[PDB]
Amino acid sequence: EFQVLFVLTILTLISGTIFYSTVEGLRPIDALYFSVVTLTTVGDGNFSPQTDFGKIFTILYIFIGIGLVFGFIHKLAVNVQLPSILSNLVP
Amino acid sequence: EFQVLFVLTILTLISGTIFYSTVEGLRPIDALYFSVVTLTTVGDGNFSPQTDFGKIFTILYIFIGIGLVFGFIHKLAVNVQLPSILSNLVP
Amino acid sequence: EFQVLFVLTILTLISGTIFYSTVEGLRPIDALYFSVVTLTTVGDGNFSPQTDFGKIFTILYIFIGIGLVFGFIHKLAVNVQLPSILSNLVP
Amino acid sequence: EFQVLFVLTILTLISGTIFYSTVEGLRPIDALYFSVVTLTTVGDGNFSPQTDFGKIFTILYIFIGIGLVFGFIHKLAVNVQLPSILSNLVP
Ligand SMILES: [Cs+]
Ligand code: NA
Ligand code: NA
Repeated sequence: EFQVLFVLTILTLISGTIFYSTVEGLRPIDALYFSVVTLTTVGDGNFSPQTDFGKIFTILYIFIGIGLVFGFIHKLAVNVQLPSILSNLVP
Repeated sequence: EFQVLFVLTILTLISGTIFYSTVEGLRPIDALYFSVVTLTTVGDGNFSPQTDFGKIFTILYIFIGIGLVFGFIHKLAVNVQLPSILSNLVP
Repeated sequence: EFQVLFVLTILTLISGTIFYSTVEGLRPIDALYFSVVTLTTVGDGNFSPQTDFGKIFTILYIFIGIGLVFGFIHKLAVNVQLPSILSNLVP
Repeated sequence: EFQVLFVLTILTLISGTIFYSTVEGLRPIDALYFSVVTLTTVGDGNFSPQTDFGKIFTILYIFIGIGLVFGFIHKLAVNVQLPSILSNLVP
């Protein structure tokens, strides 16, 4: 479950990294950063796609990727960190 | 369900696209982009409504549209992509 | 329920409107706009508090107000718009 | 529960405050502010990490910290403010 969500999240971010570095001309690290803050809804106060292709892709990217990213964040906290933390709580 | 949420989401975005292009003078694609990043809470680091009418509308738009947009994103991931993905998981 | 959440949300936004217009010197409408986009997590790409008092207040404001605002948005969509929409669905 | 989530949230914010003030050179209050708006997804329309180290850390920080911060916000509203409010509702 967590493994699959992990892989799915990685593939989604790779796609965004490739798209923004190609179409919007961002350095790969910047394309990855933008992809991450966009899908987690944090957003960036500096960059917004400048091309119409970038704007359309971003719209579709958000709708398709938000659900996945938060499902992963969910399991990552309830199925990976909760126990690890809740474990020590045990005297 | 997904069909209705889809239509409802589309109508909400059309309303925002018309409003921002008219009152804030944005190009239609930019008005649609702003509407999408606003209702998904991603936000935009470049544009913020410049008119008081735009500010008031945006406030009301957020409160009324956020619930709908995320309900659609929810079903879109749990009722449309989960199975499609979870399907292959089956050897 | 919805009435109480409505009132509670209104009071929270009034407090933010008063604070930002006073300490950060924003026009009341701008203070209200900032309060709304902050608590809904949309954010603003133009304004960020400039004073340390404003930064500290915003931090506390977010933690205390986010829960309330989304609880209201929740009921507003499930207890006020869902039925109104789901009603017509009935032939 | 709320106590543990409180402590965990505090430690996470301390780590972000130390990181951004050191690597990105922000004043401690600004580093804390950025950490808070990033993990709550509000975001900042003015600052974005300028270093690659800052960008990578932020990506990891978001994925690991978002789950915790919202779990705390959740309990803080349902286990700390709901009753306090719901109490008076009682004639
Ligand atoms: Cs945001
Ligand atoms: Na958000
Ligand atoms: Na934002």
